[PDB]
Amino acid sequence: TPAQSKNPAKNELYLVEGDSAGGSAKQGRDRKFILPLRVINTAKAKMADILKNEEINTMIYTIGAGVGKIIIMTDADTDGAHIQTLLLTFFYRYMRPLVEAGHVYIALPPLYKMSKGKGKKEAYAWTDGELEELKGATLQRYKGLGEMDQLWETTMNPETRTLIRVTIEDLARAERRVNVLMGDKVEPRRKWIEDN
Amino acid sequence: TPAQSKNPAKNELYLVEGDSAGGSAKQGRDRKFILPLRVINTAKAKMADILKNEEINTMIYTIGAGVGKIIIMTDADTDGAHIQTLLLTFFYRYMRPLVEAGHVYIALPPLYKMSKGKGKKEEVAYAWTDGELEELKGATLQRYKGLGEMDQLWETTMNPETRTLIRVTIEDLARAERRVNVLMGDKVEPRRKWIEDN
Amino acid sequence: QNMSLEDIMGERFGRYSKYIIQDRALPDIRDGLKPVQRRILYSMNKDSNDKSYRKSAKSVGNIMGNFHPHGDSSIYDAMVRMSQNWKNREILVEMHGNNGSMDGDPPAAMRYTEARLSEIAGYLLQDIEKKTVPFAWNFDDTEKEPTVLPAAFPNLLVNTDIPPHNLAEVIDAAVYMIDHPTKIDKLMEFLPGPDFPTIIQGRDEIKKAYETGGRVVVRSKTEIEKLKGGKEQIVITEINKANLVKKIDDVRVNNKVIELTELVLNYLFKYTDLQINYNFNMVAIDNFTPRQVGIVPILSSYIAHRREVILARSRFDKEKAEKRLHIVEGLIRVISILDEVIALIRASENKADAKENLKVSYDFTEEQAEAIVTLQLYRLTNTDVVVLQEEEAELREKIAMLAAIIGDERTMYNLMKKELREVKKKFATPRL
Amino acid sequence: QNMSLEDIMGERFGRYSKYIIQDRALPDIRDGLKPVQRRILYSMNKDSNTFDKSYRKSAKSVGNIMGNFHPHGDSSIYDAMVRMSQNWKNREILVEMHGNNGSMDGDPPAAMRYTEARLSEIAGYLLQDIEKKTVPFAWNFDDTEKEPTVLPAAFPNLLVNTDIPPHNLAEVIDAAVYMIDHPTAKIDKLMEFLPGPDFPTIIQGRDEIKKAYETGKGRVVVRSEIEKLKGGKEQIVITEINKANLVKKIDDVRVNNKVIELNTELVLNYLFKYTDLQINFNMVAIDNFTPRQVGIVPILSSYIAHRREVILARSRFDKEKAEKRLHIVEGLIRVISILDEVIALIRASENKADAKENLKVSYDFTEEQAEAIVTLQLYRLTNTDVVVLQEEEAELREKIAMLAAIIGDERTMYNLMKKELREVKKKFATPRL
DNA sequence: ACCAAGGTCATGAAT
DNA sequence: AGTCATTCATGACCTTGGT
DNA sequence: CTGTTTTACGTGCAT
DNA sequence: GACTATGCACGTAAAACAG
Ligand SMILES: N[C@@H]1CCN(c2c(F)cc3c(=O)c(C(=O)O)cn(C4CC4)c3c2Cl)C1
Ligand SMILES: N[C@@H]1CCN(c2c(F)cc3c(=O)c(C(=O)O)cn(C4CC4)c3c2Cl)C1
Repeated sequence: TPAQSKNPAKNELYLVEGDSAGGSAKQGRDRKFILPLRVINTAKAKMADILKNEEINTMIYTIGAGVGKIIIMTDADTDGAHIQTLLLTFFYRYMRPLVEAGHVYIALPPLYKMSKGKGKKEAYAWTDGELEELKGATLQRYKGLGEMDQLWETTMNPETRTLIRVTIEDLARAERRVNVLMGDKVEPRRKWIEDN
Repeated sequence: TPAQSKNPAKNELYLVEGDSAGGSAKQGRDRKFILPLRVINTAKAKMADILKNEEINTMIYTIGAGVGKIIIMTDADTDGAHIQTLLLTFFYRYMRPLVEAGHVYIALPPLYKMSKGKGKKEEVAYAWTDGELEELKGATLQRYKGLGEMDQLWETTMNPETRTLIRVTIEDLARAERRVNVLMGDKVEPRRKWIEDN
Repeated sequence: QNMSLEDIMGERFGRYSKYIIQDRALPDIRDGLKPVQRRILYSMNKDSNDKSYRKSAKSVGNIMGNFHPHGDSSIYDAMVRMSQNWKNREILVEMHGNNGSMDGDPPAAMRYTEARLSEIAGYLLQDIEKKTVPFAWNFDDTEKEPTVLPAAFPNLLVNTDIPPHNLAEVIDAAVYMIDHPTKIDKLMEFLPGPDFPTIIQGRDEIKKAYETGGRVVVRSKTEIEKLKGGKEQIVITEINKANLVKKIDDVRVNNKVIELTELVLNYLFKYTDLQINYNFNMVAIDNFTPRQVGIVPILSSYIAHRREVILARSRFDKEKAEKRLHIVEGLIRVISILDEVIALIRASENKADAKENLKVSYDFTEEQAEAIVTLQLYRLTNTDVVVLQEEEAELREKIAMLAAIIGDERTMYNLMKKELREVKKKFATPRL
Repeated sequence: QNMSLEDIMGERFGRYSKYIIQDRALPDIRDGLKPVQRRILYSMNKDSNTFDKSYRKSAKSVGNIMGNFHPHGDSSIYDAMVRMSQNWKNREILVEMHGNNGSMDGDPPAAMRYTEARLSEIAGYLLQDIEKKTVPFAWNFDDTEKEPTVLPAAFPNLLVNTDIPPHNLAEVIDAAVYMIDHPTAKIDKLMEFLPGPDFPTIIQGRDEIKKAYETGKGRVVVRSEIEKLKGGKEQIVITEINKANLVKKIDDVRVNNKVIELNTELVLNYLFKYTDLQINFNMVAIDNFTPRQVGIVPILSSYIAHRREVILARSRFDKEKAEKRLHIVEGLIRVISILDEVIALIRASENKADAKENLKVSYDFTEEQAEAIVTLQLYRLTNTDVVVLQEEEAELREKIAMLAAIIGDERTMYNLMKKELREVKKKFATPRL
């Protein structure tokens, strides 16, 4: 199901959202020296439960390691978060070094884009402050890891906008990431949302 | 996958088009004293091929008989034809008596329907939107899209086939000749050729 | 380069914040709708859907591409729901064939279904017409969107879980609350409890629940009769007839306890889930944030928040009247000098030079001059000689009337009563 | 009751007729489009989605195609649509999408949830004159809107896209010209402009194409370089077929070794005709509102005559609209003369209706004459039109003569159609291949 | 085979 | 055109838990 | 192990 | 949001046919 490979030199194994993205990546692989993801909340069930998950297990299949540059592309979809959230938790509570090393991290998709001239052809990563640098012409807005050849504007350059994870985590953070994601016991979560 | 049953008294086993219809029938069974169909061209492959078809096979499962009132509802879709065509051919080249008896035949869906008065109900219906349609401005007309849309469903359902068709009636021989000129698919040359009355 | 790095103490806090604030698209205490609703009810409106049945793919499509980023069958799937009269009180959209069985009945894709907006349904969208509710931009920034329809029908307590009721109890109360703002004991008199489309035990319980924001009980519509030949026959006609139809037959497979003692039915009814139910955990979003409410808060926030809705109705409409009466009051006065102006405009030069040049003859305004300069040669019939005259006091009366609704705290309510009473008829839910 | 019965000698004849007449929704010799196309290209139009404007989603565009002009189900509709996105399947893509069109390889495109697209420039061509009563137009199925029965099409999409082999707008117009000014034309001289069909993705069978062009059927051939790899070895690899089964067919050859930067070049000759690495033209569609087989000369044939009725309609209306304009003008001018009397006449006249009638006097003006006068709107009582309108009488009158000329002149007519078709050969101007 | 902590299943709206 | 898996709470309803 | 008829595989637009 | 089968033709590139 992945998108082939080559040499274990710099590793490189990107995870995309939904067969559409992972399709747009696989055919657009302007940078594969891919694997669709349709992800359980690690800390949410039995370890046996978790191995029974095609999603978890798949990720364990590709690249061996086992419980003893792997980048993840989401979108912008607040829905696109929750899918960053689990991945990272599923790379934490399991495959600790993977991140602890920091070889495997999380991608920064694009946002607003400008384009003018009908038939005369002619991007940005924060449609907030960064957007102001860019009437007469025309603007845009990014819907998701959908839409986007282009695709390898985030693709071709070695992660022109990539994010390195876990950097100096440390302890007492495990405390928090099992306050939020995991899904403690209700009371904690309703409660972390006193800064929202 | 069928829609249950009861007593073998009057048989009764309707075949609808697509899980939507067969759904609209099954829940609307204002008349089940059902089975979705997603049908090969019988005379088109090996008899072994044919038994390998979930479609053919299913039909053979429900109601035993084997190669040794089962009504079929289509639509109006010219596409809805081709799906009458095979069924009948698949009830012919196999299960000859089934039709030859004539217990199992083919249904006549509705066409145009009139309805007026916003919130005052008052509807109608008709089976030929040609001549029959003229018997029906001020109000509003309609047109039937398929065995889709249609409670109502049992306007063709509840009454014992208020518009049903009895098949095969005095077929006879030399007709097998023709039904293996058209449907089966013959060898190209025959089919291009039956379409000299079209 | 390799861009920066960041804590997963960092990344998994800020991400999951985004996703939690998107847990604030829950049913507003006011509209009583969850956005992927509000959007769907308004896409239907905008498009004008009285009129004939519209397909789906088109109506969804349009919902799912001018007002809702997400994918399609989140959009429509939901839609359908609003078709199911055995899930809501007043279905906010009427489809036809095949909505869905009380039993496991997969409804048909957008390929087949066809539906359109419902009468009751209007209620809630019955005054977006003017600058009623407060209104924002699209996501594509293409059209603009309402942030919670203004809603006549208190869909919130008539449909975080909120138990069905009946427009009838709901308006009847709603009235009481108005003229008597400040006990839940007297207020339960109008709504003894929540109505389900498909008898409830737990009086004491509902009673406390209405302020507490609890657990009730639910019993099935099955009676008793005597079958032929001298035997028993006791059978049945927001639960699910799917797992109930089988739970009986399951009881019968083991015989460990239906026209086949009556104490046995009492034991089966509380075991086979044949009369389980229910829960009432009233909870939604108020003040643009998540809170739990009760029977009194709901009517509460809705009465005040509807109050701002009726007042806006005044704000504009009055605005539109004033604007009208000043064009009139203008247009009349014209008649006097109809002959001079019809001569003034001829000589004036270009169009622009003409309205200016209407400095003389009168002290008329731009908006004044406009209509005069666009008065279109037909209407040089002075039919308006006496008529317009009548207008000055016509549009002027409505001008006083609406402005009255703005100053009068007591008269305001009387409007909201007349109206709510009105739906209780037009719509008028039967009891249950 | 049990209603009537009927022969399966009876029922299976009349049913399968219906279904066979629905086998007559095949690509018209003219528009060069199959209905579930024509519908899709016009739904896009009606909705204003030209190359110009911004990308429209899908579900909405399909939705709208699939519910005001196409009964059938959704992904028949769009699925098709996509196709028109694939520039490696057509010559001039009639719709430009973005963001997973489809790989040369097994690449499932994404549902209507994701894709977004809009009409293409070239694409306009074919819809570039529905504007007026160009092509002949019918009702909806729902009888809601109305539909075109085959777009009028500048670009001969039929021979540039029952199977019909791609070509190039350039060969196709170049010929198309020849045919006009020289109707009766051998296929030998006409192949001079189109040596054969162009595929977006070199063909062998000269003799064969040559006969195929009149025969309406036949078989041609299709061919897919060499270099020396470092260290002294061989390196000969590749960059309307399918790169899906070709990419594997090589590797399959290599698994059995029974015959690629990897020692004779004759081996590649043997693999190229075995592995399908370098593996027809059966021209056939619908003419006169019925199914026939055509050739290279019939196609241009029916399209030249059937385009000819297209250019003549363009005249029919536009001229019609001019006349209508010049008579309102010719009216409105004449008004100026008695502007003072009429501006007095209309005042006293009573109701609006009584006013236009009452314009029996002062002039012998007509209803349509009277109308505009009575709706002339008080701004325009600026007599700016004093001299101007005067100029109009000969302006709109010139266009009136011009268009009527296109209607009488058989030779001048063609010259229009040449100028235009030449025009697309530029604007569009397909490179050779 | 007792009664108890654990494990499941269903439900809209999103992927 | 129905198939298939899960988040995200929150319950009442069915699994093992031990001897 | 040869050459033969028979068999399956693919492709757009529909269910 | 990608799985899964079929008609409809027309190619021809792969199984099975005999001793
Ligand atoms: N395994 C199964 C056999 C039945 N089936 C179906 C089915 F049942 C329904 C549809 C369908 O409604 C549809 C559309 O109009 O929206 C398009 N397609 C095709 C483009 C995919 C359908 C298919 Cl393949 C395949
Ligand atoms: N592991 C699982 C199997 C099920 N599933 C999917 C999936 F992949 C995508 C969608 C989907 O896009 C969608 C929509 O809004 O259009 C709606 N639904 C649900 C209403 C049916 C989806 C489902 Cl269930 C994948």
